[PDB]
Amino acid sequence: TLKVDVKTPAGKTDGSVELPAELFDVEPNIALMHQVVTAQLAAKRQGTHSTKTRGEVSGGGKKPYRQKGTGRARQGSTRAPQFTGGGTVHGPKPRDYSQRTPKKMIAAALRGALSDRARNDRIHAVTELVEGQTPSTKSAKTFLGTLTENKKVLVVIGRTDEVGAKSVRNLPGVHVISPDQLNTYDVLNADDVVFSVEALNAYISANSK
Amino acid sequence: VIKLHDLKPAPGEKKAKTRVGRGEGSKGKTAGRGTKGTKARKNVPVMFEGGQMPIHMRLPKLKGFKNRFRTEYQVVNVGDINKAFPQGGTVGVDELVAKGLVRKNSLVKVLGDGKLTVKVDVTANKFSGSAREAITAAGGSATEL
Amino acid sequence: PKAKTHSGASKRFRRTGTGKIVRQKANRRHLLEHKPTKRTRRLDGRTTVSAADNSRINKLLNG
Amino acid sequence: ARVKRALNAQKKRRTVLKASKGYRGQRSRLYRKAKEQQLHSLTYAYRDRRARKGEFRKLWISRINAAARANDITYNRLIQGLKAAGVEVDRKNLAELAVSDPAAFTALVDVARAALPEDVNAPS
RNA sequence: CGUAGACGGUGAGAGCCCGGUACGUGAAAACCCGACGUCUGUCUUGAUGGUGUUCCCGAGUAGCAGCGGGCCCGUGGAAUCUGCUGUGAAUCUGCCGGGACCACCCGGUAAGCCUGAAUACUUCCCAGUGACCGAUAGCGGAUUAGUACCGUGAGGGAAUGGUGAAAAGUACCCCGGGAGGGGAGUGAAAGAGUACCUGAAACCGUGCGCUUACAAUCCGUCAGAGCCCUCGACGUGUCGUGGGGUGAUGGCGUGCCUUUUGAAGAAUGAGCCUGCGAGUCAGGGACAUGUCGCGAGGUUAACCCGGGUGGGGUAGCCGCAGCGAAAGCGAGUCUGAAUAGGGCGUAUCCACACAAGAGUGUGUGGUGUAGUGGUGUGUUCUGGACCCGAAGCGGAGUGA
RNA sequence: AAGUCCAAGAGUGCGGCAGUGAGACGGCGGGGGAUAAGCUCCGUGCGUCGAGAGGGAAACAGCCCAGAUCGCCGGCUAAG
RNA sequence: GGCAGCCAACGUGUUGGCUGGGUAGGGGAGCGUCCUGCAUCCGGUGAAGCCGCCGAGUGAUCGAGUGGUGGAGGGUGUGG
Ligand SMILES: [Mg+2]
Ligand SMILES: [Mg+2]
Ligand SMILES: [Mg+2]
Ligand SMILES: [Mg+2]
Ligand SMILES: [Mg+2]
Ligand SMILES: [Mg+2]
Ligand SMILES: [Mg+2]
Ligand SMILES: [Mg+2]
Ligand SMILES: [Mg+2]
Ligand SMILES: [Mg+2]
Ligand SMILES: [Mg+2]
Ligand SMILES: [Mg+2]
Ligand SMILES: [Mg+2]
Ligand SMILES: [Mg+2]
Ligand SMILES: [Mg+2]
Ligand SMILES: [Mg+2]
Ligand SMILES: [Mg+2]
Ligand SMILES: [Mg+2]
Ligand SMILES: [Mg+2]
Ligand SMILES: [Mg+2]
Ligand SMILES: [Mg+2]
Ligand SMILES: [Mg+2]
Ligand SMILES: [Mg+2]
Ligand SMILES: [Mg+2]
Ligand SMILES: [Mg+2]
Ligand SMILES: [Mg+2]
Ligand SMILES: [Mg+2]
Ligand SMILES: [Mg+2]
Ligand SMILES: [Mg+2]
Ligand SMILES: [Mg+2]
Ligand SMILES: [Mg+2]
Ligand SMILES: [Mg+2]
Ligand SMILES: [Mg+2]
Ligand SMILES: [Mg+2]
Ligand SMILES: [Mg+2]
Ligand SMILES: [Mg+2]
Ligand SMILES: [Mg+2]
Ligand SMILES: [Mg+2]
Ligand SMILES: [Mg+2]
Ligand SMILES: [Mg+2]
Ligand SMILES: [Mg+2]
Ligand SMILES: [Mg+2]
Ligand SMILES: [Mg+2]
Ligand SMILES: [Mg+2]
Ligand SMILES: [Mg+2]
Ligand SMILES: [Mg+2]
Ligand SMILES: [Mg+2]
Ligand SMILES: [Mg+2]
Ligand SMILES: [Mg+2]
Ligand SMILES: [Mg+2]
Ligand SMILES: [Mg+2]
Ligand SMILES: [Mg+2]
Ligand SMILES: [Mg+2]
Ligand SMILES: [Mg+2]
Ligand SMILES: [Mg+2]
Ligand SMILES: [Mg+2]
Ligand SMILES: [Mg+2]
Ligand SMILES: [Mg+2]
Ligand SMILES: [Mg+2]
Ligand SMILES: [Mg+2]
Ligand SMILES: [Mg+2]
Ligand SMILES: [Mg+2]
Ligand SMILES: [Mg+2]
Ligand SMILES: [Mg+2]
Ligand SMILES: [Mg+2]
Ligand SMILES: [Mg+2]
Ligand SMILES: [Mg+2]
Ligand SMILES: [Mg+2]
Ligand SMILES: [Mg+2]
Ligand SMILES: [Mg+2]
Ligand SMILES: [Mg+2]
Ligand SMILES: [Mg+2]
Ligand SMILES: [Mg+2]
Ligand SMILES: [Mg+2]
Ligand SMILES: [Mg+2]
Ligand SMILES: [Mg+2]
Ligand SMILES: [Mg+2]
Ligand SMILES: [Mg+2]
Ligand SMILES: [Mg+2]
Ligand SMILES: [Mg+2]
Repeated sequence: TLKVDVKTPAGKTDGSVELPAELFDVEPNIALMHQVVTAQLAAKRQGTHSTKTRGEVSGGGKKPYRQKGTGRARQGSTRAPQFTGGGTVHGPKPRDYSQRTPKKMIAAALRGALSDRARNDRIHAVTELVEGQTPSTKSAKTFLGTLTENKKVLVVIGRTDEVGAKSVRNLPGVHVISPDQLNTYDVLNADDVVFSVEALNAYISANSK
Repeated sequence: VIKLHDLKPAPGEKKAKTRVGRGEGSKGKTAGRGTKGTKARKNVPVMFEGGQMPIHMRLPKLKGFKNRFRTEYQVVNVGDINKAFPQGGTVGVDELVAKGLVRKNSLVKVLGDGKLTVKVDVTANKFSGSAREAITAAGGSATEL
Repeated sequence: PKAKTHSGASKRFRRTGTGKIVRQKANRRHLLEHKPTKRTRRLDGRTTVSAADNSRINKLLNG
Repeated sequence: ARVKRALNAQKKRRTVLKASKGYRGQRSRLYRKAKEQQLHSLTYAYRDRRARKGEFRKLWISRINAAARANDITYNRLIQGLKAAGVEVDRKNLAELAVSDPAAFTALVDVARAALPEDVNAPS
């Protein structure tokens, strides 16, 4: 039920945005969103790790020597695991690491993280990052500094607004994401989440029905 | 303000894997297999009994046939109509699917298990005699499709 | 790959409404003349499988 | 994620080899033979830690018996009389008395003999 | 400074030192694309729906049979498709199919031919990425690598990276035939000297401390004299809550592992060190148990839109009613002639009655019924499936 | 009917995970053998070893005593 | 005198009582290695590795205690 003031790059405010409590006042669920972020990073894991088993390494077809009478260990090929240059036994092969959590688990984790930010006044709405027609990291940085003192911020902007995302892209602690792409991992990174009026309205309207 | 390092699995969620054959402190030199035999290196199939006639071979096959032309019905008991419809009214198959009493595309037969008290107009593929008596003795009417 | 049901056991075993697995008694397919009818009728219908065999039959049935 | 198992492997090696100093032969040089010796060493240390309390009691009894027989009394009668008299000094300090100052041992033998039956072979 | 805080290099962690990055700009020629014309072709000596018959509608084909192949279908009652052999029709009130077959109905129009897209792959080229390896690893191949080498031949098939920031790579002198060193210099360092980062262990010496040549030793452990070193105190050498080294001597004492009723065993294995070498992974698999979300519901699969891990996707799947071989009936149902017993089913509990104490039943009320989807663990199924090991079997080749 | 009952860590039922299915000697009851075997085959709310350390039997898995949580330079005992 | 497992009492961390040999095997809780998300800290005034000294823990082991060597990366917390 929070009422976040919308703030303009001039240092002023225009109005306020109502945050529905079914969407920004949810009790957080540490275990649930632990599972959600762990599944997220599992999907990010490029599992491109591979070895060669006993039969994939080069050579090894021959039996190295006679099986009896030589006074030596019985050896079936030179590519056996115990050999130098031999095959790896239970070694890595490529894996897909994504796991498919239910939709409402993901949605609830989103709402819980955003509620966690809202309870502590870490959600901001702004008309836009910088006055348009041209990117400017200097002025957008100054405005964002007035807006917050913390290190990491999410900057949730609509996809069409390129001048804004360009002017905030090169700040070291700033992460830019689209409202329809919002996930629990990026909002838990951020100390503050800085919406735009359009992006806040868009996220509200995508969950208003 | 919960951050990514404040996240933790629920107590009792994650159990440690049992790494076996990693010393005599836990499970070593046999990895819980005991000494030699068939079972010391491979397995035994579940349908093996030692060469005596297995359980699935000394017993008769169940009598009968399957009747591929079976007409199966998804069944509602009359007592659920009370809960689903506090006032009664017209109740077809598809406004009975919305209440989650049957599956979406199937043949529906109504059975008379509970007790029906409201004025209802039931339409269904088939009815029970007890169900029909309950429908009409409570003041409603029932028609097949 | 998806598990395979053991076909020879499915045509021999069946589950009831609660979930107990039933059976068919043996020694009733031929050589019937010398068997009294009391033995013949104590040998028909279903009977629940033993608790000792319930573990393997379950694995054969579910595959 | 391949591990090179040498950081962890060397730790117990250094422990056992440092414990095996002074061992004659290759039981102080090779980790395997030193480990085999450490097994016996710690079992022997347990065994002898348990039996040291019996070895020292043996030594105290021997010293007490010699001192008592110098005082013209048997060991067994001496401790029987000390039990009868209620003087309840253990064999350790009774051996320190036998060695360090024999006059107190003589007096204590006097007490033990004074507190002893007029017939030690009497049917009672 | 930032539309550039990607990544490298530079004498050690560089957005502002270099190459670059963000962002823009550039092609004479060749090639790949479209687009507009010549060009090419066709249609218009011509259109349209009617009214009534004869001809035509893919022939050594269909069908039929024998022997096979393949279909979920292993010859079965065996259709559909199909090869070899034999026999061998009709042109539409025909012919084929609808799991032997027949009748009726329905669907279609074989024995003529072309056909894009959605689908499979990567020798090669470009650009990237990795909770991938990091020199016994990763390709066999970071270096002469399919090389050296082994084989007549098919073929088999290695080992070898690191000076320093920069060669500044030791001028000159001395011993030595040289090799090697010692001074001197270079260098931050030469405990960096082209035998070169770090430089472990096995193994090999040299110096010092204690001990050991009348002694039967799984080589230790417990007690222990003497000597040596060290830390305190008082003092000036002897104790002390001491600590180390070595040990004359005394008690006790039969290696480790495998496998066995039982091994110190004269059963197996192991010369030593260092590096390596064995329960792993896939799957809406199955069963059980934790944990989480939603809950009489739970969840999507392919797929579509997102430079992402996000959002849509109801097809299906599991729960929701059972009994029966089945037709079927349904809180019942099957058997049976049976309101006559039994089987299975009606979550579970509570009470009040009505009947028998042959194990309690029946009925009226009440309470109301729990699943599913992620994910951890154990076991399991299909896969080389914890790792190693035959003699041998098959295919194609190489050799007198 | 009691006992044990801050324990036997006891029964029974359901389930998850097993290993085992080569036993040895000694006491008592027996078959085979020659009323031989450190033989072989059975019975035993018999024991110990297996899977048991410590004390005794000179040494000596299976005999006697006694069941090792650790420490002590305390005491009392068991078989002997 | 120290530890631990089961249970009980007040009560909410203590105390008490019983118990703590063990192979196949079952269960529980942990040590050390490496790679990583997030958070912090250390490091050419010298990281890692190695060699020691002096210590520590019930065990695997530890030493953000110290020296020698060394020359560029490491520690810790909480998850994967
Ligand atoms: Mg091969
Ligand atoms: Mg040999
Ligand atoms: Mg082979
Ligand atoms: Mg390799
Ligand atoms: Mg999705
Ligand atoms: Mg796993
Ligand atoms: Mg073991
Ligand atoms: Mg072992
Ligand atoms: Mg097991
Ligand atoms: Mg074995
Ligand atoms: Mg065996
Ligand atoms: Mg076995
Ligand atoms: Mg199978
Ligand atoms: Mg047979
Ligand atoms: Mg089947
Ligand atoms: Mg019959
Ligand atoms: Mg009959
Ligand atoms: Mg010594
Ligand atoms: Mg950089
Ligand atoms: Mg035709
Ligand atoms: Mg066929
Ligand atoms: Mg056929
Ligand atoms: Mg074609
Ligand atoms: Mg290599
Ligand atoms: Mg190296
Ligand atoms: Mg190689
Ligand atoms: Mg040649
Ligand atoms: Mg100099
Ligand atoms: Mg140096
Ligand atoms: Mg060298
Ligand atoms: Mg070097
Ligand atoms: Mg001498
Ligand atoms: Mg002797
Ligand atoms: Mg000795
Ligand atoms: Mg001896
Ligand atoms: Mg053998
Ligand atoms: Mg053996
Ligand atoms: Mg034998
Ligand atoms: Mg041997
Ligand atoms: Mg020998
Ligand atoms: Mg053998
Ligand atoms: Mg040997
Ligand atoms: Mg190797
Ligand atoms: Mg799996
Ligand atoms: Mg059925
Ligand atoms: Mg009948
Ligand atoms: Mg009945
Ligand atoms: Mg649940
Ligand atoms: Mg599970
Ligand atoms: Mg061959
Ligand atoms: Mg030839
Ligand atoms: Mg009792
Ligand atoms: Mg007990
Ligand atoms: Mg028990
Ligand atoms: Mg057997
Ligand atoms: Mg047997
Ligand atoms: Mg026996
Ligand atoms: Mg015998
Ligand atoms: Mg006898
Ligand atoms: Mg006999
Ligand atoms: Mg015998
Ligand atoms: Mg016996
Ligand atoms: Mg055994
Ligand atoms: Mg013993
Ligand atoms: Mg025993
Ligand atoms: Mg006795
Ligand atoms: Mg006494
Ligand atoms: Mg006695
Ligand atoms: Mg206690
Ligand atoms: Mg124990
Ligand atoms: Mg005990
Ligand atoms: Mg064990
Ligand atoms: Mg470490
Ligand atoms: Mg970490
Ligand atoms: Mg720093
Ligand atoms: Mg320096
Ligand atoms: Mg490292
Ligand atoms: Mg230094
Ligand atoms: Mg250091
Ligand atoms: Mg972990």
